[PDB]
Amino acid sequence: MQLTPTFYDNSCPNVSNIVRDTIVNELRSDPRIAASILRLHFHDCFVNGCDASILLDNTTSFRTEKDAFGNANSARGFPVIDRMKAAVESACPRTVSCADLLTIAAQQSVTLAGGPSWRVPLGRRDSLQAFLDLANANLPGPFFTLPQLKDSFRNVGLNRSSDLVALSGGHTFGKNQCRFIMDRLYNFSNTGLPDPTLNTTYLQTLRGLCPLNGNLSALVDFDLRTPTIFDNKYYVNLEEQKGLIQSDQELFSSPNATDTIPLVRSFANSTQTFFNAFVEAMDRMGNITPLTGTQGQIRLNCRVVN
Ligand code: HEM
Ligand SMILES: [Ca+2]
Ligand SMILES: [Ca+2]
Ligand code: NA
Repeated sequence: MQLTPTFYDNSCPNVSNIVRDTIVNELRSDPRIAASILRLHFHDCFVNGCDASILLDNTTSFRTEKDAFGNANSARGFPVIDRMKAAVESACPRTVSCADLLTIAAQQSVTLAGGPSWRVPLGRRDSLQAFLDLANANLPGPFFTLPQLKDSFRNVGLNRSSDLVALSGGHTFGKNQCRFIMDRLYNFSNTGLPDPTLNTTYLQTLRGLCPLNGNLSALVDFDLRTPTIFDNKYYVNLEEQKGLIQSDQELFSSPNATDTIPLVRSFANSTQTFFNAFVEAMDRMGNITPLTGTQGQIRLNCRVVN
């Protein structure tokens, strides 16, 4: 069954409004939540598709994806998704899947942070199991080279360099732990030197935030220009060698970036160009192997199978 933006227009017409209200409320006390929620949807979609598999907690028969290398001590916002799910369940019982709830939450998060506004396709259903090993295999790492990032996106069904460059724009907001940039700052690829693709002035700033032998869990902003605003500044940073993690800077600096460089420039040059590409890529990501029709179920509690 094809996903459609009007899937809940009769069964739960105010689902998007309930989701939005939940996020607006949470943002007051946790300014990072819109970033966190967008990342949860990306981590959902990259592992068996956008089927809310990531929201499932551990069971004696399958491990939770929350213990994946890319999720443990990193992924967050789970209780906020529970809160919006409970509110939607109250408004429209057994109607909205957690997979769709999370997709709407990610879009509303992006809009609330100043990004584009659009209606996501809906009709996804919820998985009957979680996929820890697949999450370890499929979530890309910040130390990935550009060919590895491309392989990771293609592996899940996003073949286009625009998919990779536009979705990496999620790093226009949110936080990253020092842990993931220590090599870049002090010993990159066993070279014993910082990553030469990191702007030297920014290198100093980052070394001050993440000293050697310092708190690896300290958080740094992905976007030094507008840390919490969803905008195209992320690409302007890359052009100046100011991408935070290796995978960010690789889009502009890798020897394999002949195809991504023009996209980075185009998105730095025009907010509209970036926003259009982001919506298009988000919807392609949101279309990865959904369960639809009668497949899977509308989960009542996102943490457990019905
Ligand atoms: C291209 C490959 C990508 C890699 C290697 C990557 C890597 C990471 C890493 C290392 C973190 C920091 C985790 C932490 O410190 O706990 C992070 C955070 C984040 N990622 Fe990415 N990411 C990628 C793609 C994406 C995509 C496709 C999106 C969404 C469209 C996304 C959205 C975010 C956001 C918004 C955050 C901040 C989350 C928060 O502050 O809670 N990332 N990512
Ligand atoms: Ca999933
Ligand atoms: Ca920004
Ligand atoms: Na597709």
